[PDB]
Amino acid sequence: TIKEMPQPKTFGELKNLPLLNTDKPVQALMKIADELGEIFKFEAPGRVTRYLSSQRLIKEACDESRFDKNLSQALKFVRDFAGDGLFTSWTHEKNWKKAHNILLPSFSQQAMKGYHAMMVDIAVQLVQKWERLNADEHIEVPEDMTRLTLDTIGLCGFNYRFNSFYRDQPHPFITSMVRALDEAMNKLQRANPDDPAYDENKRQFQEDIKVMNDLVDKIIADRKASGEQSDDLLTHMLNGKDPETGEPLDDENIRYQIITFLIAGHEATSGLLSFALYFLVKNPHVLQKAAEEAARVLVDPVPSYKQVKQLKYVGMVLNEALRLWPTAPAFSLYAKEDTVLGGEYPLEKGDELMVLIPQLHRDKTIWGDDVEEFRPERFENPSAIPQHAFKPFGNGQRACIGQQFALHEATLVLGMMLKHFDFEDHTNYELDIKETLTLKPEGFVVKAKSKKIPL
Ligand code: HEM
Repeated sequence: TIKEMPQPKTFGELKNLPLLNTDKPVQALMKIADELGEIFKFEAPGRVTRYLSSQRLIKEACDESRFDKNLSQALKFVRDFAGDGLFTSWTHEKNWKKAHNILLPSFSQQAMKGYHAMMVDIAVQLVQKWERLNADEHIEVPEDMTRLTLDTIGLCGFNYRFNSFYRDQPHPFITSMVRALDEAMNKLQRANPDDPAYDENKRQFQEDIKVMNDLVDKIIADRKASGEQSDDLLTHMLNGKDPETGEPLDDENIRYQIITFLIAGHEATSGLLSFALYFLVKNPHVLQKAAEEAARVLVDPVPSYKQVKQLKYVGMVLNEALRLWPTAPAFSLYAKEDTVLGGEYPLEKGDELMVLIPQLHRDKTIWGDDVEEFRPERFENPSAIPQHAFKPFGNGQRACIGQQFALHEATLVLGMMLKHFDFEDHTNYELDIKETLTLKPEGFVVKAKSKKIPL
């Protein structure tokens, strides 16, 4: 029963483009998704995209023999500074498989034991910052969670300390980075390269890239000159060789990997932590369950790797937050060959499909009718969840390599926050989701009363 594909209103040669001409594109798309259903054709002047929203179709899109990772327009733009790092390479580019094969064992759950001490370091700095606040001062959740993630990836990545908790103005690198990312997203909604985009922006963009390249390159050069063997990712990349080709990574790719770990990892992981706290503070009974587990398990001044794995309920909290608002809301796919989706919608070779994750997670057919409710218990038995119903980390060989890293950190940090402080939503915050490459709660502020437990 092949059905015709819907489409929202168009604007001449500008097509549906104006439809997403807003500061909250993904959220608008979810709205359109509600109206048009599990699949719609979004057309732009010289680009076509089909957005999927149902587990029915998406489980078919996740068939790797039929569809493969497509570099969306945004990724192409991000490639200007992330080059051929894992995130912005095609599956068929030689450096994708090389870096993938080498980095894989370094991102396993087992490998987290080696990064744990470095994760604890930045975690304790966050707790102490909060411990030292004068009672009357509040906390800027997204802002602190961001400082937490940048520093953790910097330390675990290339053993470099950005020291974000010692300054107002971030390290110039981070500034150039957020700015480059910002610009990258701006080109996406550019009317044309001279509206607004002018030589001034392009100049700035090229300067930011220099700042990032200079720092990373130097660090890479120094490491191989000194010959230092730390437990960071840079060490693994300098001493690794692809089992297949027998080749090591080039210094430039290595640099791109490091930049990739930062741009791809920080915003999403900080967003995750913000939403989880948001939901916890809005659902007292859940917070009470989590705080008790945390106090019950984290019996030492500093969390051990083993202990973090015993925080079962906190894990459920993170997953449920990931269900409701996946911080990386979408990923693109293209058809390797002509085919039909759900035996209804015909697809041609190279057609792009954009998976709308937030909509996938709201599929009443899989999640029941209480999809908008925050209930961690629904992940009590993950094995009861259908395949391809929960995809916050992408699909297949192209899924987030930093998944275990993200979850281990988020679980460590949340556990420590719930153990040392009681949180107060003193302003009865109303959720405003800011969108960049990721999703994050804009302006979320809270107040934390310490339980005076030592670190
Ligand atoms: C909780 C936070 C995170 C979320 C929600 C998330 C989500 C995702 C998603 C959806 C993808 C696939 C994108 C696509 O198919 O186009 C992805 C890819 C990737 N992520 Fe994450 N991510 C998170 C944290 C991290 C962290 C901390 C790192 C860095 C260490 C990271 C590194 C990567 C890389 C390098 C890839 C590409 C892997 C490959 O294609 O070989 N992510 N992530």
